[PDB]
Amino acid sequence: GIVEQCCTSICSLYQLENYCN
Amino acid sequence: GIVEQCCTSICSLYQLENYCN
Amino acid sequence: GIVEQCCTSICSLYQLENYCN
Amino acid sequence: GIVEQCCTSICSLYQLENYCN
Amino acid sequence: GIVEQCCTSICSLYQLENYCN
Amino acid sequence: GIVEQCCTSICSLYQLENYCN
Amino acid sequence: FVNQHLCGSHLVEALYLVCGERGFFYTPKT
Amino acid sequence: FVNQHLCGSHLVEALYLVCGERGFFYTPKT
Amino acid sequence: FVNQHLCGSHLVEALYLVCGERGFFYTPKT
Amino acid sequence: FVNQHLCGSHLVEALYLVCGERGFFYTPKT
Amino acid sequence: FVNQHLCGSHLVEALYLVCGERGFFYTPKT
Amino acid sequence: FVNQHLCGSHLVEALYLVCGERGFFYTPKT
Ligand SMILES: [Cl-]
Ligand SMILES: [Cl-]
Ligand SMILES: [Zn+2]
Ligand SMILES: [Zn+2]
Repeated sequence: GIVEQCCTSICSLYQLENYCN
Repeated sequence: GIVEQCCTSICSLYQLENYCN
Repeated sequence: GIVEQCCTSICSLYQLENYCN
Repeated sequence: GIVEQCCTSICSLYQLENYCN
Repeated sequence: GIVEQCCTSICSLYQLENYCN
Repeated sequence: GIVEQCCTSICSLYQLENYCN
Repeated sequence: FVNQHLCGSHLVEALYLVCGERGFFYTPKT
Repeated sequence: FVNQHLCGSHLVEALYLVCGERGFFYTPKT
Repeated sequence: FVNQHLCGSHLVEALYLVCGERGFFYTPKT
Repeated sequence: FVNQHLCGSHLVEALYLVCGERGFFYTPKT
Repeated sequence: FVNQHLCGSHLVEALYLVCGERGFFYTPKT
Repeated sequence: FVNQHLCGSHLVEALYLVCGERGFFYTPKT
């Protein structure tokens, strides 16, 4: 999920938008 | 400038990106 | 809502806890 | 002290109140 | 006090240093 | 540079002023 | 605990501390 | 933009930046 | 609520949240 | 992405997220 | 160093940076 | 004052504190 994608691995600002409502 | 604009009005991430090295 | 309440007035940690998953 | 309890180990919000005045 | 001064007017890092242990 | 001086190693507030404009 | 006055990102910081591993939803008005 | 490690409160600060008024969910259990 | 690791500036942000107007002390040497 | 209302240190946080390893310059008016 | 305008949690962040391992006390008025 | 490890967003928050109106540059590539 988000922790794996963005903390453990590395993510872009675009990928962060995946978790917007 | 950008510092004042973001605070007194609004600004976008795209405008912010102009200040990257 | 909670976002507006905490900013325009005040809110408690107990009210915040309602927004946990 | 607080660093051992809350950083090195893990503490609750209730335990944090131990360091309020 | 310092908390109110830094917020309603301005304060220096040197004034802040007085609150260190 | 700054990351080496202040993150990897350890720096003072005075050394941080090295990166002011 | 004390009552809170929280705007902007500070609300999100509080939710983070309150909810921990449970996570949370941030849902502002329009 | 860039790709970096974003964890904990820094991750939710980034969600707040990116999502803002849309709102977001932070669900670390997944 | 929950239990998490709180360190450095994150620890003092949490003290501020929890204590607020009461005030607090942060004394890492102990 | 959404438009931003950013004052003080919050602008610097946004620049940090936006620029990543590129770094950035913070240049307020007078 | 420059003069500071610091409210809320931002004061606590500044105290944290200024005092380091010495720690500090946060004591707002009533 | 003191000497501590300052990294990432914490480093730029410290630059903002120390430099303020002067402005600053954060150039991690060097
Ligand atoms: Cl961290
Ligand atoms: Cl603020
Ligand atoms: Zn703030
Ligand atoms: Zn951090």
